Amino acid sequence: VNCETSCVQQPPCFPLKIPPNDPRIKNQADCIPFFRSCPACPGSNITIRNQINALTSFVDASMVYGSEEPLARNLRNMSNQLGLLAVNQRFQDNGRALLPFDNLHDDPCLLTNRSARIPCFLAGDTRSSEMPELTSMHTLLLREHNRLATELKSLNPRWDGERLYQEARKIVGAMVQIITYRDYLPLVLGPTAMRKYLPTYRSYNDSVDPRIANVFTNAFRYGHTLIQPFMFRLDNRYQPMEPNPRVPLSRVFFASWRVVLEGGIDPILRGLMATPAKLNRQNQIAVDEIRERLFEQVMRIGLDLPALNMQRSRDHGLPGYNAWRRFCGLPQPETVGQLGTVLRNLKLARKLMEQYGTPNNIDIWMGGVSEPLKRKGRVGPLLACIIGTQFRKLRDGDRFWWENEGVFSMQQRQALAQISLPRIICDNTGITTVSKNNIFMSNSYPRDFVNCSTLPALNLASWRE
Amino acid sequence: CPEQDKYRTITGMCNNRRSPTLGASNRAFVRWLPAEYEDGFSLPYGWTPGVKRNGFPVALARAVSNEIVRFPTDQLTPDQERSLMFMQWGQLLDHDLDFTPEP
Ligand SMILES: *[C@@H]1O[C@H](CO[C@@H]2O[C@@H](C)[C@@H](O)[C@@H](O)[C@@H]2O)[C@@H](O[C@@H]2O[C@H](CO)[C@@H](O[C@@H]3O[C@H](CO[C@H]4O[C@H](CO)[C@@H](O)[C@H](O)[C@@H]4O)[C@@H](O)[C@H](O[C@H]4O[C@H](CO)[C@@H](O)[C@H](O)[C@@H]4O)[C@@H]3O)[C@H](O)[C@H]2NC(C)=O)[C@H](O)[C@H]1NC(C)=O
Ligand code: HEC
Ligand SMILES: Nc1cc([C@H](CCN[C@]23CC[C@](c4ccccc4)(CC2)CC3)c2ccccc2)c2nn[nH]c2n1
Ligand SMILES: *[C@@H]1O[C@H](CO)[C@@H](O)[C@H](O)[C@H]1NC(C)=O
Ligand SMILES: *[C@@H]1O[C@H](CO)[C@@H](O)[C@H](O)[C@H]1NC(C)=O
Ligand SMILES: [Ca+2]
Ligand SMILES: [Cl-]
Ligand SMILES: [Cl-]
Repeated sequence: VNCETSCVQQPPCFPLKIPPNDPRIKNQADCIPFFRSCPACPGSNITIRNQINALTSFVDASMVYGSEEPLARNLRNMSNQLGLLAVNQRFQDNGRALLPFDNLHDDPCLLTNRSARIPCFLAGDTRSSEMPELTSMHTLLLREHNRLATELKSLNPRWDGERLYQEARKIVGAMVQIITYRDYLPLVLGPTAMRKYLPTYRSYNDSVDPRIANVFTNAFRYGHTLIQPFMFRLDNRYQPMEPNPRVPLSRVFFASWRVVLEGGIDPILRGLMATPAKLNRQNQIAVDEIRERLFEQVMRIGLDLPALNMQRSRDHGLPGYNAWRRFCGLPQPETVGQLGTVLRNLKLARKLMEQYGTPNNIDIWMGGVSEPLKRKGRVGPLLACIIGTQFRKLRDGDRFWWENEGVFSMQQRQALAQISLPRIICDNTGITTVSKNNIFMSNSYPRDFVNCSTLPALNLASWRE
Repeated sequence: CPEQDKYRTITGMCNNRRSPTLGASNRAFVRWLPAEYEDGFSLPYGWTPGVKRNGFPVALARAVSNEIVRFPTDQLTPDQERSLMFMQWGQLLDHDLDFTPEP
């Protein structure tokens, strides 16, 4: 029953079969490996199979602090009373902190470069080393926590380590909430869906269920359509950083050695700010770096991320496209002509019907990313409904939402309203010219770039006790 | 479940005092629609050869990817209104919300 090396369909394996005339896998007895998600009730003949969320659903920066207590303690520096998160003891990035290394028995990062001998990083979430751009964001927030704990210690010298850790952790979580709901989500949903699904915050409502819904784990994978086929690294003039300024994505997965030995997080953060995202188009859905070569370096065969999304929605028992359209209050097309009208594209409607027979059977990710995008948004109506509905429950059903009374003082809320992702980059990196707000829209140097001194900073004066 | 607190727990337990595991880690997802399985309760569509879904054969996930998702890389359209930071924040944010474990 080894899903990694075998093609036998026996629990817990659900391998993806290979179609005839596949462009890459000529052997039809081969497969793309797949392990079914752990069931919430293993072995049951009574319960309808459901899956598990290993993380806190709240937007609480659990990807920095961890979602389980032993890990949360292990991520802390408990050698002193400074409330810091532990940092790498072997390497620094031009004098700045790096994430500590993990101690995995099976480490995939070590495989990406034998001589480098750079293991996976240890962070609040286990996927921190999946791509260096993601590692750079984790490293940025680790530095921001320590920067806040350091400033809070000089402001309140009697605060012990626990107090410093908890107060800096609270600020980091609020920053993630503000960047997400003020800057990020309006650019995902577009203005009209933003007003519909995320109206003005009123107060904490203890009857709003804050759990992640099973469908969101698949729907939020719309972001796979934004992925560029390279990791772009730029110098301090936002010019290509030679000799490898555009590394194919299939050579950066688990490549923690690139962060440590190829220039740290600054060239990566610059590449993220000054390179456009890929645009999702109906005939340009997702790149072959993830469709043919996902984790190619460390697996026996390259994976197909879009196909894994579809097999995963099947594994999770997710209903098809029309059921979700109906759930959202959206019309459900039954014919290829009706599907053509929804998509403003009869050619794509015919290709979808040739695969699925009926729009009732279109896998949720596939149907969701096929819809024309909402004005000033990057999802169509179906994904905007699922995503918008999820983020409203995470906001209204969170007792520690940054605007909920009792979480912060009014003065602290006013100070927090001045934070931004470009400011976090300024404060924790060697980069002094960053994207202007909104960082998620700004993408061209020098047109959309400003110096760090023009941005407001977080004033911690109202945290003095 | 304490009556008075100041900071979040690490697991998310006690955020909702009436149902204290809601939003907490290592708990089953909530469902917005009932699940759809081949046998009604556990086997995924595509598990058994020849078993149709709602009157139609199940398409291989790799066949749908080959026929609908595949496109020539050089055709990629850069988004004039979004940076690659828009993609990266989405993945970082997703890693604050959900991780579905496998055996
Ligand atoms: C605190 O939040 C509560 C949850 O709110 C939801 O989530 C937030 C994030 C927002 O999206 C919000 O819009 C959501 O509603 C909220 O409580 C909710 O309040 C609504 C409105 O009162 C309740 O809806 C009523 O439900 C009953 C029961 O049937 C429902 O459940 C069954 C089973 O799932 C479904 O099959 C039904 O379709 C319903 O969904 C209905 O009978 C009722 O409709 C009838 O009555 C109204 C007049 O009251 C008529 O206009 C209709 O035509 C019908 O004749 C409503 O649909 C909802 O059940 C309730 N949820 C919970 C969890 O309690 C609460 O009000 C918020 N409080 C504050 C102060 O903000
Ligand atoms: C905006 C959203 C978003 C972006 C961008 C994104 N992902 Fe996804 N991805 C998800 C979510 C949500 C899931 C489901 C996570 C879970 O619950 O386990 C997912 C799941 C996955 C999975 C699990 C596939 C399976 O077996 O079902 C892989 C692998 C993956 N993503 C790789 C990547 C990689 C590699 C990148 C970029 C370097 C990436 N993703 C970027 C949202 C994203
Ligand atoms: N639910 C998920 C899952 C993943 C992957 C799953 C990867 N599975 C492997 C990849 C390589 C492997 C290995 C180890 C040693 C030697 C050779 C190969 C064998 C399978 C270790 C883990 C992940 C999960 C956890 C940590 C990082 C990435 C995601 N990545 N981004 N978003 C994701 N969402
Ligand atoms: C803990 O903090 C001290 C002081 O900043 C530092 O010297 C030490 O390296 C830290 N330890 C870890 C494991 O991060
Ligand atoms: C491995 O890392 C070293 C840097 O220490 C680099 O010179 C070498 O080219 C890398 N090899 C590969 C295959 O990337
Ligand atoms: Ca969380
Ligand atoms: Cl270390
Ligand atoms: Cl669901």
